[PDB]
Amino acid sequence: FQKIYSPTQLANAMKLVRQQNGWTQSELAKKIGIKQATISNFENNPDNTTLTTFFKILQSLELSMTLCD
Amino acid sequence: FQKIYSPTQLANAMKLVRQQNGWTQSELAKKIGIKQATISNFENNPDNTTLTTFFKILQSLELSMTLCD
Amino acid sequence: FQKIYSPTQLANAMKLVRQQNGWTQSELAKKIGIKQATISNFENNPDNTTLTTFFKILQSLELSMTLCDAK
Amino acid sequence: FQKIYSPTQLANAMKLVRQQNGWTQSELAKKIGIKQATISNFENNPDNTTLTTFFKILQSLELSMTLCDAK
Amino acid sequence: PKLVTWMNNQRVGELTKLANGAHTFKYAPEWLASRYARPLSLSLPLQRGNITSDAVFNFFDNLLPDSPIVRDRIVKRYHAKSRQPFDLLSEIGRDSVGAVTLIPEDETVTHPIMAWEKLTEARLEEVLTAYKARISVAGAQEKTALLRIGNDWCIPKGITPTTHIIKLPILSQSVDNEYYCLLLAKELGLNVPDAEIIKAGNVRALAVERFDRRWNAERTVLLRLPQEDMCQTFGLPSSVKYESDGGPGIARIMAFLMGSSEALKDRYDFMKFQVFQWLIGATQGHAKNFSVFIQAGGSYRLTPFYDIISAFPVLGGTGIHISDLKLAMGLNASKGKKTAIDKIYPRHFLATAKVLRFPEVQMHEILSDFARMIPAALDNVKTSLPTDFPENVVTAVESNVLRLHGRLSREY
Amino acid sequence: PKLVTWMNNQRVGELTKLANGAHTFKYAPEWLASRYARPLSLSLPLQRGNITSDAVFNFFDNLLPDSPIVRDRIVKRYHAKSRQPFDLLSEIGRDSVGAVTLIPEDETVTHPIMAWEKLTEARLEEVLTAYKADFRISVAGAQEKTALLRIGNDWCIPKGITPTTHIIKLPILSQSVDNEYYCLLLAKELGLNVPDAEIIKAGNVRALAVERFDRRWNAERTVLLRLPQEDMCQTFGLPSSVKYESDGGPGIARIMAFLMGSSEALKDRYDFMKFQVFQWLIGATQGHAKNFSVFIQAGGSYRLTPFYDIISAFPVLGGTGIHISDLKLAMGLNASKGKKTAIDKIYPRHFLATAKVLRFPEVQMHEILSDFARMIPAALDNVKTSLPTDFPENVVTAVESNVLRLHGRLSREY
DNA sequence: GCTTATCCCCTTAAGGGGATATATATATATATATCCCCTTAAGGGGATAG
DNA sequence: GCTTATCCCCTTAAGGGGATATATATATATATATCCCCTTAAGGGGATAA
Repeated sequence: FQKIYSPTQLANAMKLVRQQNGWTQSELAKKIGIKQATISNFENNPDNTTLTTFFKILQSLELSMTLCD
Repeated sequence: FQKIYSPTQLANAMKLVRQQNGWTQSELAKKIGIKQATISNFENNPDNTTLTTFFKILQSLELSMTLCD
Repeated sequence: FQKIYSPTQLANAMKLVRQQNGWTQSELAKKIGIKQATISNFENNPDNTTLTTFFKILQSLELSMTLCDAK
Repeated sequence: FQKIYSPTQLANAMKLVRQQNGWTQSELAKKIGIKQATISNFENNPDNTTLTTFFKILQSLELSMTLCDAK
Repeated sequence: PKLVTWMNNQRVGELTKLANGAHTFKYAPEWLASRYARPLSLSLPLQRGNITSDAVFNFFDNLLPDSPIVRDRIVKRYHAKSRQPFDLLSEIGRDSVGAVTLIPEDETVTHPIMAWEKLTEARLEEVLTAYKARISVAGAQEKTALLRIGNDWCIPKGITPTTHIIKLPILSQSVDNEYYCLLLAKELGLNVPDAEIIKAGNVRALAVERFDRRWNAERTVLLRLPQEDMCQTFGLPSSVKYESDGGPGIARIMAFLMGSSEALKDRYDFMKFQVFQWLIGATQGHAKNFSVFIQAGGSYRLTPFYDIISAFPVLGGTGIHISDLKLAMGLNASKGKKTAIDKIYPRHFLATAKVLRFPEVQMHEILSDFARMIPAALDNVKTSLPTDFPENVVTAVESNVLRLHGRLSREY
Repeated sequence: PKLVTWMNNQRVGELTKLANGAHTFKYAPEWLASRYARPLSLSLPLQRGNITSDAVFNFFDNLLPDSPIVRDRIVKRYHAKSRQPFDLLSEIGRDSVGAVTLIPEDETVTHPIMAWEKLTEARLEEVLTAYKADFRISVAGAQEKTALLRIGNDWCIPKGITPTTHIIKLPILSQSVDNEYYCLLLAKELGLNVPDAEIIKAGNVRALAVERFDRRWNAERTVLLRLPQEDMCQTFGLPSSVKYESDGGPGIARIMAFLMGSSEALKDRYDFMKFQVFQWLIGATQGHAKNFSVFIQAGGSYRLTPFYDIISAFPVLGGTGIHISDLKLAMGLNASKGKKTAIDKIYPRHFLATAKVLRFPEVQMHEILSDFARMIPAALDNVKTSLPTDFPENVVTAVESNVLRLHGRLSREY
């Protein structure tokens, strides 16, 4: 949890968690109703994923964001 | 500041911000390097909006995002 | 009929209007609902008569007013 | 035309001499040295208006009035 | 799209319905253009283009029944969008009570301007046996409008006008009730509509004639006549008929009826009906049972009285003793404005008479007349009733009336 | 003219009406500048300038009871000025579903912040008769109803800018209160979130009562408080008109898709579906947009609040005109054939596709579907024996009898 | 006896002086919302490998 | 066996360009409703000089 700025920074950061939480991709996309690959690509190349997915993840992640000055 | 759990929320908010600062939906797209249309597409229906996009906007707003548990 | 240009004529007219029919100032204010001290006063000093008092004065005599191009 | 029956039935036709004749209260009274108030007031409350005044606004409108028959 | 508004084939001014609600009218230049131009409803006088008033809505709203239980079928039988004055006046927004028509800006249609369906008995009845379980009908409770054509009634057609109003059995039996109210009502000099009852098979109903619809000289055309109610006079919604809500009563009506064509005779017939109601026992005389005539240039005369029904037919013998009866509207008094049948004695009307400076003599006369003529009236109506009219309502109402009339001969 | 809306002693903003009768809006900076800020509905989120969209008008419309039945009664009983939304409110600005307070700019005064008057055991049967045929209350919905305060065993009345607590519905059909109670208790027996309802009696009126989750007594107990809430249709900003789907309102689809934004996304959905399967085995044909509300939290957050107005259409079954065959689910289903809604012929197979189309973990639906494959035979007697003797014993043999007919589709499987 | 003008007492206030809160109508600019085009690519099914 | 990265098949729309239509804002004449101050008095009761 710090001051973000890049797409890739959010990706690395999320896995940091999903994994360290024990959870994984295989199941992630199983619950929020998406595709495995999706989380997968998005994970490594999030520069082109969209925000509508950015959130579907935050759900199967018990996590979310907000803006900050 | 304010937790958020959805596409729209994002925008509804970044919108307020823009409005607070009193800038022009135009100088944004220019000051940074993208179209002025998106600037509008994003503030009305940012759903299938580009991820990197977001930052560009964010970055202009003399703002940053953060992950909240 | 004729053209009315002043507050004097305006009433000067209605006056002859109830005389030629045999009506008193105190007998018209009746069938309508105002006094004789008004109808009369009106007659000699119709300049400052409110329109109501105006039209009403009419009701009594069964009259009707309308404009006319001043050409 | 039409037969006038009340102070209001009249105040209605007077609002035609402006919107149709261009003139406005801002000037109708500028020619007869009277206050726009009476005008504005008159337009919505023609009861409190007195005849002498009614005529200043009547003539200043290139219009004259007269009597007819209430049949 | 905006809705238009003609006045029997004339362009008046289309209304500008808007999402937000800011309804804006206008004046079909060809209406203001005619010297005999007459506004829609006094409330909405005669002026230029846009009209920044609210009475606006109000007006277009009163185009529907005051009984709210009736405003909901148009979104059903014709599948409207809503029940607002905009969606509730699109499908059946053609024939409006009075003479004004409403239709969008995309349908300048002219179906058979005239056409009648010579209904049979089973048919006539049919249409009515369905009013329980492009015209407007509402004035008391539940009623429809037809087209009396000769000896047999017939379903209208296209933008064809209605000649009557068929009041369905609502007051365990209103039909024989209002019928009586009238024959006897007009019997005392009151200027009311000559209606006649309607029978078909096993069902019974009420049939009144119009008064804002008339056959020209030669019987070729039947023009609806310009009319309106005392509510759409100072821009009010149907919820204000009585006074417990804030409507025009026997005080305001009076100040206003003064600017009438028949300023004099009208004021009279008024007070008259007033005491009329009292005696006969009518108590449903709310602000909407009064109607003027939208005559050219903007003039107005009292139309023939309507929707009269006394509570006498039902009183005491159920659960509402006589004590329980208050005149539709309120009349001046000593302790505010009394509104009690048994409390409202002659002396009262007199006082309430001088309150407005209404010619006392005249009042005296009225009270007198009724008093005296009343006796005959009843009889003349009793000896002129159908061979089956329910003697109950007959004697019931009849008796009370006399008891009331008693508060006359003993004073005048 | 400028009805200023408030939210629990907080100057939210001003609701102005232009000459032509426009329904605009503008938020007070004071409310902006707070860390808390939240729009009345997501239909009209925060911003720095007069609003103009239709929602500005819609949201306010859902506020006041939908029934024109009542509307006319409004202007009528309260000297209104038009059947327009802004107007009915202009005067009855006191009580309003959701944290709404409408009072002009000529009453900043500290009106009665807390005051009421207990009802007698007779007036409890009188105030009703008064609704059916300062009483500053307004409840939006289906038939004749209003809200009231509750304190211990009393039944006071909200006076001043003071809210209420309970809901009080009336019989319509031959019965309504008897149907509303029956359906609600079984909700707490199937893991559904519903309010606490009872059947307070008052003379000869079997009335209904409900606990408004929008209303909650703070700890201190010294001040009762409302809660900004709205139903789906409102969220977006639509008029009552398009309530039902067949008429152009939001469906199971739009819904779910919007549940994803919930601050509690997966739950609201889970339950939502679960409820859709429930409204099937019972015959809740009334499931529309104005029954599924959402709370409103600072910053734009929201979740799926308890479901209300729930009710089944089984009373007029069997020996009546309308039969279960013609009954149709409020919300549309996805089948192989366009959409299917005919409750009677709706087998899980369909629900299965649905969950499949909205991409809701099939297993998650199963857990829900399977949950109702053995809890009924029991869950029933559990609430069947928790009802007094006075309650009509013909509302149980009708609903249940049929609820076990469609239940066969679940028993012959799991 | 009948018709008519003053006057007393009194409340409301039209109307002139002098002055201000709402109105159609309008032009530099500002401006958030749309269109045909065009295309690189994301989640969607379904699915195998370094 | 399992989590994770690719990969084809495949629909669509976001973003760029350029450009435009629909708002919306600080201006700016010109215009019906008002506001407090203050002076002759008109229309109601009631009455009577002429």
